Amino acid sequence: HHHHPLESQYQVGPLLGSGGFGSVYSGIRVSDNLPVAIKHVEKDRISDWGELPNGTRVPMEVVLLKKVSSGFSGVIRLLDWFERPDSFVLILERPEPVQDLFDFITERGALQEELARSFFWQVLEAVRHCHNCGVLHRDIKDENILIDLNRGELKLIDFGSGALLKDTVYTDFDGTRVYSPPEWIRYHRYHGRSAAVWSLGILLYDMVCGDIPFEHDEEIIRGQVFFRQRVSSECQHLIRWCLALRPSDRPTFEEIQNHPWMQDVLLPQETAEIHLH
Ligand SMILES: CC(=O)Nc1cccc(Oc2cc([C@@H]3CCCNC3)nc(-c3ccncc3)n2)c1
Repeated sequence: HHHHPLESQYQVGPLLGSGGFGSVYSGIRVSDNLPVAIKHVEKDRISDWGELPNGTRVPMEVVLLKKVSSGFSGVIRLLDWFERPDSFVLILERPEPVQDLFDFITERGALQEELARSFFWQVLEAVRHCHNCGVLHRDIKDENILIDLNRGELKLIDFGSGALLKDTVYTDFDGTRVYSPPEWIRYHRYHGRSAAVWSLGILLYDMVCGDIPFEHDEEIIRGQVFFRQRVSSECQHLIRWCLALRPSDRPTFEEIQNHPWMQDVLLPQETAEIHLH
């Protein structure tokens, strides 16, 4: 299982990590001690720009976060942003305590199906929210999911590879290759929802098997799934449906949520009491 006036209103804490997303720090909003994450993105590493209603030039990541950050959801909310000479600074919600799903799987190995069902359900609700707001994440994977360990609530992070949702073909991609569908590998072409569903099949396999099913382009294109762990027939059926080679053979979000494997989900709080506390 491998990886693939600002200084006034916030007290900066430790660096949490850095990589293609930039540098993320632990912070606290001085006005009310709200835990926050403070994300720095270098201007010359932004390939994707957009504009807000009022029409200032910002990272697409900021456009997409604002579109999804209205109301409650399983998406980490953008509280504020700042422009500096050579960077943007994003202020994000930070649950406490928290663990990314990749780290959680490193520690626990393959998840019990009840727990994978609860997590997968919450991810589907979060992704529906994004699509309903006109946003395609395009990098759904365990590294981009945070677990609120007290509340059993999952949160989607890192909209740095995302785009506005459209009904026409995408011919650009900068998300994670091993979660990218066969139509991307073979043709550099995909549609948003069906590519999202493929990534969800990779994620669900990852949860119940403790690693992703495919490492190489050849395995993605062949689309034969081998189960390395004991997984129920119903769970294998859903995974193999999400991982249909032809995009139009993949389930819709409604078909995933109506699948027999997805019935009788735990509530997040019961999830945390049984599995996390
Ligand atoms: C990219 C983005 O938007 N990040 C984000 C957004 C909001 C909150 C956030 O808070 C985090 C993130 C992580 C890492 C950060 C790097 C990616 N992987 C998860 N770890 C912990 C943590 C703190 C203290 N103890 C354990 C764990 N908190 C990170």
